[PDB]
Amino acid sequence: DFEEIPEEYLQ
Amino acid sequence: EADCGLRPLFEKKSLEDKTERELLESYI
Amino acid sequence: IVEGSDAEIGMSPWQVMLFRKSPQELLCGASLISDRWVLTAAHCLLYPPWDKNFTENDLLVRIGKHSRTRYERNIEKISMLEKIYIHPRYNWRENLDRDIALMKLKKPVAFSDYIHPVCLPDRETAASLLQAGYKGRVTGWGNLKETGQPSVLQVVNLPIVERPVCKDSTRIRITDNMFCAGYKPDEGKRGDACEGDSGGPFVMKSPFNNRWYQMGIVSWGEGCDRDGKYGFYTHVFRLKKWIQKVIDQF
Ligand SMILES: N[C@H](CC1CCCCC1)C(=O)N1CCC[C@H]1C(=O)NCc1cc(Cl)ccc1CO
Ligand SMILES: *[C@@H]1O[C@H](CO)[C@@H](O)[C@H](O)[C@H]1NC(C)=O
Ligand code: NA
Ligand code: NA
Repeated sequence: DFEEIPEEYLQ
Repeated sequence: EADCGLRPLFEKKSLEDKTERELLESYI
Repeated sequence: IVEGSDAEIGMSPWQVMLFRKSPQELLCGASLISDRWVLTAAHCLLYPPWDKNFTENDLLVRIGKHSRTRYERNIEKISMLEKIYIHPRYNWRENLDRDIALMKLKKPVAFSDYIHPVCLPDRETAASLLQAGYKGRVTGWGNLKETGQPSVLQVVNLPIVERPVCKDSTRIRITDNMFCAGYKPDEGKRGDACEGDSGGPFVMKSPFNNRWYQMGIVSWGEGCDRDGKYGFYTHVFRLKKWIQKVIDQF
């Protein structure tokens, strides 16, 4: 599905 | 913004996109 | 978007993708109206019939995108939400009346070739351009048909429809806060928004000043691209006093 986004945006 | 609605890759370069003329032709 | 085409690069630089943090998935479209403010449909954030009631920390916005699923490194920008504002008279119970919401970003987004705000209409631009037969443009990453998903942003140009025809196409109660758009069965041409396009913009290019204005927000339809049906859009100008009140206050 969707490519993982950078973890910084999920913190 | 004072610059709103003017696209960098189109209006700001005086380039038209492939279908915007269809919109203009409908404004009768 | 049904029966549209792939967008050109930079064709809709105000396009915004509303993105769920966990699980990571597209939620809706949206539009950039300044470096800190994003406009969307209220039902993208609050729809109790579907158990939908998002908070700020549930969500991200992705700006500058073209590909639906790729992380577009060095192009797209991802922003966290400071606050959601839903119209206080948004009617999720009956007919999606006043289907409008604003999202304030935690930090301003930098404009680029791919990221740039759309204008909101004044009374005169709305009066001039919101006429039956005049065409606007709808963009989104939603489904390609009712019953599937695009690689890149899709675009379709659609004519505004006479209000009696909109009313006669549906049993839903239509209000002055909505307009409808799409081709009639006899017109030959096709196209519609669909699921996943919710909250994205219906834009028109003013022939007076050559700027793009957001006249509508993708709101609702019965099916997608059905003959005799039309897509319904939140009437942005009619709700602009609320937009301005929110932005001025917050
Ligand atoms: N089907 C219902 C009718 C409403 C009609 C009003 C009362 C609730 C029930 C629909 O459209 N819905 C349900 C909530 C989200 C919205 C939606 O899905 N929009 C996307 C869209 C927007 C447009 Cl413009 C066109 C099609 C679609 C996809 O249906
Ligand atoms: C939506 O959720 C909030 C909690 O963040 C709650 O206060 C509000 O009443 C909810 N709205 C509806 C219509 O359920
Ligand atoms: Na009716
Ligand atoms: Na139709």
